[PDB]
Amino acid sequence: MGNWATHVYVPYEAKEEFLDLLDVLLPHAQTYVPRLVRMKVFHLSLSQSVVLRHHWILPFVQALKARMTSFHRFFFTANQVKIYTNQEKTRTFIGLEVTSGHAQFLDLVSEVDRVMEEFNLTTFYQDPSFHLSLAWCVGDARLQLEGQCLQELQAIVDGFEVLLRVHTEQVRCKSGNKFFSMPLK
Ligand SMILES: O=c1ccn([C@@H]2O[C@H](COP(=O)(O)O)[C@@H](O)[C@H]2O)c(=O)[nH]1
Ligand SMILES: [Cl-]
Repeated sequence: MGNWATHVYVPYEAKEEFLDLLDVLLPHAQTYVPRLVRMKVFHLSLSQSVVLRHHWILPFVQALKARMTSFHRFFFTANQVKIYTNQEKTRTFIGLEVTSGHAQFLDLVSEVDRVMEEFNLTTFYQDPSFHLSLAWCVGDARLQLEGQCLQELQAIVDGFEVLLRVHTEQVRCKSGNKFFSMPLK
């Protein structure tokens, strides 16, 4: 039956224009940290990765659908490069932090958090920072990526919509190997 890894997020469309930007940005970051790996799919988290008993997957998804489908779509900006780690500092990420639209993400998280509480699951991180992860590596590479590298990554981005005005259209829940989609209003 089992308990399934469950995660709620906004998917981010990997358009050619965005992937072409990564074609310039990520090799530059790899001159500092070659073992960075490009993300294959792109998302902005709305929940922690939690564990949910199997028989509650479908009811959890339906609860999310009910809430999300009355939530209005919005625009956001994600053009600020940031280095961050996972909680245990065994992985490092290069991401794009949301500026404009952060408050609307907080409102989405409020709704997701209520579903988490309904199913006795962990609510979102205190002091959250919404971001689109672009690449990751094992270990804590903050010392190598922050400073000169980060300034040059920011310069590449500043030199490039795609990032300025992204429209949220859907919310998705991954549970184990299952992916459940829903439209915003
Ligand atoms: O507000 C946040 C957002 C993300 N993370 C960390 O950043 C990792 C990568 O985030 P994501 O881009 O997968 O959401 C997460 O798994 C989590 O460890 C936080 O600590 N706080
Ligand atoms: Cl390396």
